[PDB]
Amino acid sequence: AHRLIAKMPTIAAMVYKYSKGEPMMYPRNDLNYAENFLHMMFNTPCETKPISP
Amino acid sequence: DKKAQLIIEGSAPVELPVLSGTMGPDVVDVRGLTATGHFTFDPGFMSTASCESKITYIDGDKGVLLHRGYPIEQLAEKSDYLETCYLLLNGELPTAAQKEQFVGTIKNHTMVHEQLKTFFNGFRRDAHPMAVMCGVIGALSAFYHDSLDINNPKHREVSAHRLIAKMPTIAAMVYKYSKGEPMMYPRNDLNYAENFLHMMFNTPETKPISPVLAKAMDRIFILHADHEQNASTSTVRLAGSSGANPFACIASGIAALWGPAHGGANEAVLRMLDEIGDVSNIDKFVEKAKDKNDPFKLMGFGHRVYKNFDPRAKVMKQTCDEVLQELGINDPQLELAMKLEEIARHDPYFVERNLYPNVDFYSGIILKAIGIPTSMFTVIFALARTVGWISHWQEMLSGPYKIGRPRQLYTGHTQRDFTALKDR
Amino acid sequence: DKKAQLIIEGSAPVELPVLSGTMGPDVVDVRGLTATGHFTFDPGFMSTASCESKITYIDGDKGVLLHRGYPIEQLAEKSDYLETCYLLLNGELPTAAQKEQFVGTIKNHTMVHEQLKTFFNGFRRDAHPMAVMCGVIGALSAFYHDSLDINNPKHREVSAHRLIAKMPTIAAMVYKYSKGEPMMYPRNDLNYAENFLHMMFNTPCETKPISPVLAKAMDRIFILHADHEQNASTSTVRLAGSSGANPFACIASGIAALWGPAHGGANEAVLRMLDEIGDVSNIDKFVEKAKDKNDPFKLMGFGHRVYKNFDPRAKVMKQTCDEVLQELGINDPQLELAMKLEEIARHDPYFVERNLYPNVDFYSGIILKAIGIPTSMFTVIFALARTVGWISHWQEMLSGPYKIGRPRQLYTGHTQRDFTALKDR
Repeated sequence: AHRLIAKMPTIAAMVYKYSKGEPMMYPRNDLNYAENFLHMMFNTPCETKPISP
Repeated sequence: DKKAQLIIEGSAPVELPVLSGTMGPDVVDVRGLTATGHFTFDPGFMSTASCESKITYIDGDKGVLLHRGYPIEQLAEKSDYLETCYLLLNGELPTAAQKEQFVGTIKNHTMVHEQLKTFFNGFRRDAHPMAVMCGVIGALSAFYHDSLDINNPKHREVSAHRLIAKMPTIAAMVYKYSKGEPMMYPRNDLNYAENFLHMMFNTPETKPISPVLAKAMDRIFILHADHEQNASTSTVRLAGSSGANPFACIASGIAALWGPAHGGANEAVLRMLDEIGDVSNIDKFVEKAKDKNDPFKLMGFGHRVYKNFDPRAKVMKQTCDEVLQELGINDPQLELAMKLEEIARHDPYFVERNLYPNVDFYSGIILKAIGIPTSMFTVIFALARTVGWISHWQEMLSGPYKIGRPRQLYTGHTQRDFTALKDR
Repeated sequence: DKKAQLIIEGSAPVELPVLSGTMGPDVVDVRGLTATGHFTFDPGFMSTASCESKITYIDGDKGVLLHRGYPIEQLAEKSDYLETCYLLLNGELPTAAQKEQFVGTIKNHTMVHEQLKTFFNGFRRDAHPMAVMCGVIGALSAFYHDSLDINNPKHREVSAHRLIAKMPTIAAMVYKYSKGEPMMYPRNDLNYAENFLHMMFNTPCETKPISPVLAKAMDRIFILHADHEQNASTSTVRLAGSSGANPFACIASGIAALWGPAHGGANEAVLRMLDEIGDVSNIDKFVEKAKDKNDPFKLMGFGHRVYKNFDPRAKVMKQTCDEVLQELGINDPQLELAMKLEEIARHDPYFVERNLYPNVDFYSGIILKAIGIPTSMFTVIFALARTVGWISHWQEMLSGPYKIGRPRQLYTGHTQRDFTALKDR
């Protein structure tokens, strides 16, 4: 259950980043669940800017 | 207004309309010739005007090169590469608003589609950078083609932006690949030149870029932005006239530029310095050059167009001296080069022959000094010229063009029947 | 022998040497113009002769197209593609010995370097075949460059062979890739055309034999597209090559140019016409729709801008089409439609009098479709055939004394003006 709840966001992000043809992003332990998701979704290794609360 | 009578001696006289321009020479309209049953003969098109243009004007005798009316030396001294890009594309210099928006868009398109990474894996790491470029950006066609309406100016505009933005990223990938180092991504907090140098030399330690080197690079880009009609530029136009995809046309341009005759001066001047080897035997090779009988001649001295002086030369000298001020001329080949320069400038033979150290000599030295290998020199050229090519393509298409079928002079055999295997 | 006086009105008269050729019109040497401070003006170079050539001669008015003196119809009727390749490259037809050796070499170079397979994986499978070709053979440069001495005729020769041999294999790989099928290798026991069709349609699942009718039809299609004098693509190859550029790169430039709808999209156009018709039932509808001057609809693949009266290739192409459809048996309603449209066009007074005859492009489009090639590939087949022409024209100019082409322009832009700084705008 933990594995699923934890990985699903990372995978969902990978799908989006893949469709776009952008490089896939890794998670960050210093961001909460929602923040992390949005980071993995829209941020890049180009510029890692902070997420709107 | 004016007319020109052509009397062929065999045929009757024909009226050819002579057209003038904003500046430069007048031109004689020869489109009527095929009607009278003749062609003009022009190996290399050296006396034939392909088109109307209002992008870049050149007058070698006077030492004049100007983009949209602005002299190259002024742009190089004052503006930056992206401002010059805007000028070449849009026809006037930008406002702060126009500039902001343009730079923004260019920064938006800088990242390259991850699929392309696997493309490079189809090359040998020792493969020629220009071959890699020719292939890679030739393949970009496949990625930006389905939407692309060649006749829609919005599509032309976005295609130009895409090219200007991606070319540095790709050029960097070529270098990083040849080295066997991991390929670097762009950074929105760095300017064009800075970004290029970052992608080139930094790794996943990310140390800051020298403003001196960055500025020098930017100037090099400005000074190679466009150079009127030439092998590559005209190849882009000729290919493009069929209604061909822009990226493909640029790939044609790179193929043409790769040719040693078109873009290998930077390499040539370095091979000269290799041939010299040591400072100790500079005089030896100076006399060897001066010897009419000896195939040796100095490279990067004088110019076939800008006979008296190249307006870019001064600015390039400044930049070279400024770069070597920071780096220190550690290399003995660089030391050799600056001595050769000293000699050439303060020597009566070279002075009287108008054999001044040119843009290619200085730029070769700079690029080498700041760490670019000779193999890449032509890729840096291509990088800078891209904006010129696409600007000329944009102009051609924005006007009312025509496919473009060059004629020939037939000197082969007369019509003959098929000689059976027995006769041969 | 002859001279031509050019009077500019603004300037004093100038003497231009008028040069003649083995056949065709005379030419007026304008290289002296830049000395007098003028240029010629020629959008599209339609009245400007780029060079001397002895490869292909054309006279549209007379319906004449001949390679090395040999008419296209004779070559198409008698010789094969590789014999025609030898002709275009070497200047005369081969002996049995010369032929044997040439075919042998071509068969030696047919296999492609395994590294290139991974190149295709950098494309989308739905990507345009011509884009893929432009990229792939553009990358070949990297593989055959280090040895390659552009000035050495042996290197030129082997480069030409490599190209003529590999292009089919590559073209096949493009198709097999788009489909998502496994890419096929060549076979030394099959002739050029046979081999191509094998690589195209056969699988490692079942390697069944190739129709001699289809193979022969394909071969003739190749012959009839081998070279066509100076044109967008051919001249692009020459212009690029003039800088001393790698041959493979120059061919890549040619493919880029040919891709242009204007240069090489007639085969596609004629098919789009048949799509627009749709059914046989409404042929008459679209016939009148075409005849309507006011209506943007016009028939595609009928008549020709050069070969106004007749195309010498048309007859042989008709023969080939009828022969192919004899074997396959017009299963497709679009093919049925096409042959009816042909019947009409030929036996109709309007089209007869307008010289709107079914042309090489119409017939070849139908054939290629009938034998299974998708419309996307049509231009790749063109490129395949033309490769030999391009490299022959490249070989010719390089073998001659050449000067880096640097055309001129007519400046109609701003006049010298100072740089206004960013804060003054």
